[PDB]
Amino acid sequence: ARVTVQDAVEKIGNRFDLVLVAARRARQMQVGGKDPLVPEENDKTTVIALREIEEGLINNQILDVRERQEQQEQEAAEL
Amino acid sequence: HARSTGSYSLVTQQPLGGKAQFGGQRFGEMEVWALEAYGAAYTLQEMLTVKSDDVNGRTKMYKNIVDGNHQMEPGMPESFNVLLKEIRSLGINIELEDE
Amino acid sequence: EEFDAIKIALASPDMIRSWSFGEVKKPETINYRTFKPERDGLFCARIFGPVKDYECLCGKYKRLKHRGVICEKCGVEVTQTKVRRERMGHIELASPTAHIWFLKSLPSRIGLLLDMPLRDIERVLYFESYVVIEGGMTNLERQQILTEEQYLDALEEFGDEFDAKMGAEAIQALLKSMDLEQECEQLREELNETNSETKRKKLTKRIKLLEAFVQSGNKPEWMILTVLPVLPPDLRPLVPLDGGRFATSDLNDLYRRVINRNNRLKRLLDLAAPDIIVRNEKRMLQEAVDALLDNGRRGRAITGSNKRPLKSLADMIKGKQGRFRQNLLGKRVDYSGRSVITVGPYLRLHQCGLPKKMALELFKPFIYGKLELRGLATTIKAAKKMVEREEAVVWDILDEVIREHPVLLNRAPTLHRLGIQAFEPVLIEGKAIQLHPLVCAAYNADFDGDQMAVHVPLTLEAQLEARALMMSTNNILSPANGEPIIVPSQDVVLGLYYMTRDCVNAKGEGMVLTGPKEAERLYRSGLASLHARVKVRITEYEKDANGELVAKTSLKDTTVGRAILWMIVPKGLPYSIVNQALGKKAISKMLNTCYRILGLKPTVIFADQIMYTGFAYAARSGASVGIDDMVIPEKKHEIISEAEAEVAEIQEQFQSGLVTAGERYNKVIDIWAAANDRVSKAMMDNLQTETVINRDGQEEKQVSFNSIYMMADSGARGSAAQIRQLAGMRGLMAKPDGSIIETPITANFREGLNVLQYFISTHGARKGLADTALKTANSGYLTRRLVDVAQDLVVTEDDCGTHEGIMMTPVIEGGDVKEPLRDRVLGRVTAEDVLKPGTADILVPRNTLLHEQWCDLLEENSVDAVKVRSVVSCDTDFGVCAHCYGRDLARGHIINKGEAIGVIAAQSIGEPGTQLTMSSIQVKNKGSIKLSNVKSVVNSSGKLVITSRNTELKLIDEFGRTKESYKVPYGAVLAKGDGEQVAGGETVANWDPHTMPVITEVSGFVRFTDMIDGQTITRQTDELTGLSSLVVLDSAERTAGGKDLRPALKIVDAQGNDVLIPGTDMPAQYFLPGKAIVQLEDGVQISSGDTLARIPQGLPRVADLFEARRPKEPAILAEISGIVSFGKETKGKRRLVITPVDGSDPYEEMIPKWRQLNVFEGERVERGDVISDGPEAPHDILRLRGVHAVTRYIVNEVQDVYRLQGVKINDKHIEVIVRQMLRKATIVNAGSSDFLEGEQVEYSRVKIANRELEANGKVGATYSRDLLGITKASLATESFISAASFQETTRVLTEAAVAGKRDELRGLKENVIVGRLIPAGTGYAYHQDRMRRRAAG
DNA sequence: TCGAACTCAGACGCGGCG
DNA sequence: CGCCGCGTCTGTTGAGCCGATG
RNA sequence: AUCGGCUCA
Ligand SMILES: [Mg+2]
Ligand SMILES: [Zn+2]
Ligand SMILES: [Zn+2]
Repeated sequence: ARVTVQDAVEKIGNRFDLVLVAARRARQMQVGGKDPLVPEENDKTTVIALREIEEGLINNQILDVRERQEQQEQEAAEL
Repeated sequence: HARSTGSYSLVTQQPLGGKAQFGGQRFGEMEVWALEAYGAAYTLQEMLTVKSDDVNGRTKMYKNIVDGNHQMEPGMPESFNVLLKEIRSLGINIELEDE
Repeated sequence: EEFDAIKIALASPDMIRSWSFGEVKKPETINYRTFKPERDGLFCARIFGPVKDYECLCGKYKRLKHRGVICEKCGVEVTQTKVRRERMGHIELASPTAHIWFLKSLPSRIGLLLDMPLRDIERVLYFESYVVIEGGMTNLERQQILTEEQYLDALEEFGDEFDAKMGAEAIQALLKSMDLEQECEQLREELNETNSETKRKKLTKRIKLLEAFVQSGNKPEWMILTVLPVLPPDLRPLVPLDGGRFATSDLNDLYRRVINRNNRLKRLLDLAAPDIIVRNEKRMLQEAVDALLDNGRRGRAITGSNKRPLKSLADMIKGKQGRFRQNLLGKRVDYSGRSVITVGPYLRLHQCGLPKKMALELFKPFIYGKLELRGLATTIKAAKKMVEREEAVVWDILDEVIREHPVLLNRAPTLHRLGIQAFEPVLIEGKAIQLHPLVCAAYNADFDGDQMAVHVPLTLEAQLEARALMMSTNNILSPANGEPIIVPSQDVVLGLYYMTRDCVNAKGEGMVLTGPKEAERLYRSGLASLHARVKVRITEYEKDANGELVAKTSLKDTTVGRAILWMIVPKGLPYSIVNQALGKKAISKMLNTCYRILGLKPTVIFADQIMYTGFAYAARSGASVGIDDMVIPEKKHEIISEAEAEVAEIQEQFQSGLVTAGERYNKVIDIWAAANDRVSKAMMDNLQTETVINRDGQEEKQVSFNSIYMMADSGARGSAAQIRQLAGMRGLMAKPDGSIIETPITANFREGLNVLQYFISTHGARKGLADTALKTANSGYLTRRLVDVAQDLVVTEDDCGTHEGIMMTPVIEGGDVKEPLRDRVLGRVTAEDVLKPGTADILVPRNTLLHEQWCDLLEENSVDAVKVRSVVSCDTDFGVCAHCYGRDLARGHIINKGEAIGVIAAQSIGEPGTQLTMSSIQVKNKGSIKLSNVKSVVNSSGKLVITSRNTELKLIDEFGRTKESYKVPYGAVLAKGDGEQVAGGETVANWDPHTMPVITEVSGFVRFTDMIDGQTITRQTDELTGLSSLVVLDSAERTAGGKDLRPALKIVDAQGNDVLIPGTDMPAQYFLPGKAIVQLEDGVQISSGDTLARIPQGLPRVADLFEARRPKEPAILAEISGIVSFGKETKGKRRLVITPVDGSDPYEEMIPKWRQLNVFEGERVERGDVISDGPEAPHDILRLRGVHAVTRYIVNEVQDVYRLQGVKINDKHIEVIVRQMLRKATIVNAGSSDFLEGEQVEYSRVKIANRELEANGKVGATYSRDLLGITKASLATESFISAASFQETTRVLTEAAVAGKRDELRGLKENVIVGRLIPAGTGYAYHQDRMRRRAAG
């Protein structure tokens, strides 16, 4: 997705919802401190989010499920 | 010519203009139509508040940029409330309802 | 802090005191010697605030310990100094004054309320007369103005039973005295009586205003002021100069004048000075105030020192310099720069260049962050100095930061949305912004001194938007019409055209190769020529299978150049793409075909490779132009000599008087034009194919290699006309008036030209130059009005669920093909099922997106009219749906909800405006003659003549689609029969281009009854022949004795009864109109097909259609069908007794008969049929025909003006603008709202779908429909910020202030003002989530 | 408060008078 | 109803430079 | 800050 962002569009559906999803993922990598999935190859967080979306790993419901799991398990392990 | 941060006006709090006094370029309404046709909506929110008029916004934006976090806290372009006071000085009760 | 809506009212004196912080009394500003604010002056620190943070004035308390402690000895609160911007003040006037806006604006809003005329109110307020408030004596009445003289007589005659006084106090008394209930109810009850238009309109306006005051909550007496407010200091600073001078806004001056007048009038009022002093002082106070409000309105503007008017308050909001346009819709911006552009061809089309130091100044804080993170600099100052000294680690970091970080390039003016794009930097050294070649056609940029601006996106969302929406490789189809926008321009095409061509002799003739690679080796080693015909072996791939490739090989017969090209075509294209000499049309087809088959990414790679190889193989040939190339034809002396001989002979014949004046002129220009044409043809027969070269034998001729001819043939630059300028005669030239001068230019640009030939070229040259510089004004103005009307509309809902729309048919009419069906149906969605001439073949579930395959299938059959779903009919309120609109032209699929549609349409319709201001009916092709709804009759000779305007001649092919269409007048002669195959080149219709016949389709006697000459007619016997008929005089010459009697022949039988129209009992006797002079006299019949009587005979167009402007020749239409009649005659103009078959007649007014009519006194018509002739007013069409009539009228006319000059825009962009004109309706019946007030139509359709549901049977109202120009439908809208933002700010703001409206924040401008997220595009989802939360609590 | 201003022009709506 | 005359209100977008005045 | 004048695409 360095040059053309054609595949991810079909992979989600809009030129717009792609922007919000990719921005949210790149935020999670920017400050939240999570680790990426696809290898870096010396590339910024934004293109990394786009590659993850294109390959088929970070959808929307996947984000929701994953954050729900981490929240519940850390809260339960707090005690 | 090129600018990243400099002077600011007095009555309306947005950057000066022309190379002689180290000002920023102009983003006339034609460019605003161009940027609405595309569908980009965050970009001109950025160009309307935190690079021009929103004071708290611009200081905190510079803080975040130099700090490594790329985000944005917007407010209200304060030349708008300049307009509010110019209208309600005529004897017209312009004033904006609350939530 | 957050809010939802904004609200206007009127401000009452308690409110004014509630805002303020302390009265202002004396007009001193500051001591000019000690720079301190005077106490109780226009800058006092007691009233407004401190001057420095947390310090008082005298200087006792300081800086945090005394927070809020109002110091006692100087009296200034100890808080920040960002309070000079917020606190207000007030002056208490000695006597009331009158607000201008509510007096001198159009209809005055005071004179309308009291109802007395304006002049009276001025003459009272100018201190000229008195007025009576209330007289207990009933002989006088309220409001009757009284001059001082009769005021005396009144004073002594009664004296005390009356109240009379002068000035603003009187108007307060009257404005207090009256109620708002009883007048409302009286006018309401007594309105219903007599529906005179004046009375109806006036009473509606009066009722509306009174009801507005009652309902809103205001009170009228607040219109005239008694406490002024004062705006804070920092909103009107006083800036120092170099040398003790002070520059201040005019507001301080305007305030000083009022302060002084107020103080002095108070003084004179305390001591009870004699009356005239008080009168003059009060009038001068009035003038000072209402010059402060807005300067040049009441009298003449009060100028400053420099003979220039002052700057009021009301002109710090208007104009091109006010707030709304200069400072609130377009900001200044930082993080930006600008410079001069220049080319670089080593790039790839998602890149651009940046000079080192521009990029080192824009990306500064990112650099600070990276340095501090790496640990090279501990603090910020270390980073400042390390960056300024420019140590190499800074260059390494800077190269790190800009990677993967797009910037935005812009060029002003930005006419359309391709004006700013998002590129990806590459650092270079120098001072100019390099830029790709292929993307200069979109910007409209040339490299001769243009300039370009650079912005950066800061945040993390905006960066993804600059990558996924507006990058350079994502938009390669223009949204006006899906034609690609990266055509290879002017130099690459000449390389592609010089590679792929063939010479007849070169070398390596006829030897065989094994692939493209050995062709490259041979051309490069110098054993073969770049173009010398050969046969090679190639391997080409087709993917005709189920989506996967298959390979086939063969020996093809081609040159060496084409076999070099075949190395870059990308494995999906047939080889016949390359076997030709590649003018730029072939290159554009090449790219388009790649896009169709293989998708996007191969198209980008392939386009870039074409650019590279074109450049490389165009420099390698060397292609210069020299004075030997302009080749003069040899046969040029003879042609001009012959033409001059001919003109000399015509001049001789004239001087002998044989021929007239104008005939000589016309014949001379014709002969000169013919000489021009054959000189040009001789030239081009010498250039194109004259290289004669020999190989393996005798001689052959091939197309040439003349540098001018290659630059003009392939399509790089130039054309045939301009080569003609350079070699042949350069034509005839026109003088400024517009005429054509007689003796033409004769020399060209190679032979050089004379003196006065040059002095004549200058005329046309300056006319062109002067026009090019004075279009742009009103072009830009028109674009602005369109964008401002179509602003709001966005695509909201998915499927509107409406039923049928409009119908599409070809418009090849007049001549041959103008628009097929294909280009008027690609993209739409079918409004129903279209049957097929092979029936039981239904094609839709009532609606399918008609993409290419379906238009092709529909082409293979023979249908010629479809019905499509148009955005003028969609029902969804506040937007449209996603099917009515259809295909998204740029993307290539169905449109996805959330786009902005108004702005795209307005930009793409107002952008080409820069190029813009610059007998017999013959069958032409064989085919059947078809006439439908036609009345005709076989003539006396045996052929056809028409008695119905309704049908016109349709020439139909063997399949059914109409080949051609012609309009033919009434009763003309035809040379064929209906429903037969007719040969082409045939005069199928004939008539004298002046003569209109009055034929009798019926058969019988014609005898003179009802006409007695000198009364309706006169006897004018043709002295040349002897036979004539009683001449129907024109209305002017026909006398008043028979003026009221229609000149009427009686088409009779042998018995005497009126001849009935065949098949019906309607008598048919010709009540002949004027100029219908019959030829055949009494006792003489007129049978079928015999002539009784012969009746001889730029940019503002576009900017005037879209304005709903009215022309001045209204072609009256037929209001109701059926027979017609006439009535009383020529009282200025005649009357028109319409004659409904079973309805009522008396509808009639004057008639323009001064032009030739159509209908006779006794004819049966259908509604909407012309009467007189001329253009039309669109309001009439909308009244009498529906909404589809007006849409089709507008679209075809505007499309005509555009299409005359080879500019094609799609058709949707005309329809949406019209759909933003018809959104206001007026009510005729009633039931919940008023009688005839204008009303947003969406609300009427919301009501009717509510109350006339099960709740009530029939009380929901009936509504007509209304049409408005764009400059007037923009102003009369719901929201008062979307209408006060561009034009008429004071009028709109005042009529909103009186009635107490409230804005609602729904459009797109309304949100770019206050700084929120647009409700369109990315900012959509969240923006409707806000609305969902507005509803659950 | 005397001192100019001039031939922009095209369109629209209102106040008088028939 | 129908002339006929009167005072408001509009007229491209970014930049570069130097006198004048307060 | 306003005004006048020249110039660029
Ligand atoms: Mg240019
Ligand atoms: Zn103090
Ligand atoms: Zn619809």
